[PDB]
Amino acid sequence: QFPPIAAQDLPFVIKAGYLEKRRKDHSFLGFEWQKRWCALSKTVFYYYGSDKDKQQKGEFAIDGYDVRMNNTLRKDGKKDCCFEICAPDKRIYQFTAASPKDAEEWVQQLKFILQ
Repeated sequence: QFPPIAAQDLPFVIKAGYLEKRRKDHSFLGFEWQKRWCALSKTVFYYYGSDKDKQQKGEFAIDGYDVRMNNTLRKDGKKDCCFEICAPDKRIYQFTAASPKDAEEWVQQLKFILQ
């Protein structure tokens, strides 16, 4: 979780790439979907503006969370790229990747670690 680290300074990145991350709530001029540089650092999921920011917009431990494809999070044709990191008591994080294969790789990689 908390200490401000730089994207390029993160330890053991298991996977990283751009994703669109869904906004928390509803009044969002232009967009509910925002391009973020995301990285899995060990068991913490970090997300940034760009792959060279010196500070995360936020982060979260993946402890207790499950992860699945969810093709309801959009109405457009990009729905096939959508996945989420979710749990009954936790903040749900939702994303769209670049292609179904990429969403599946992210989910596959987050899962191989949820073991």
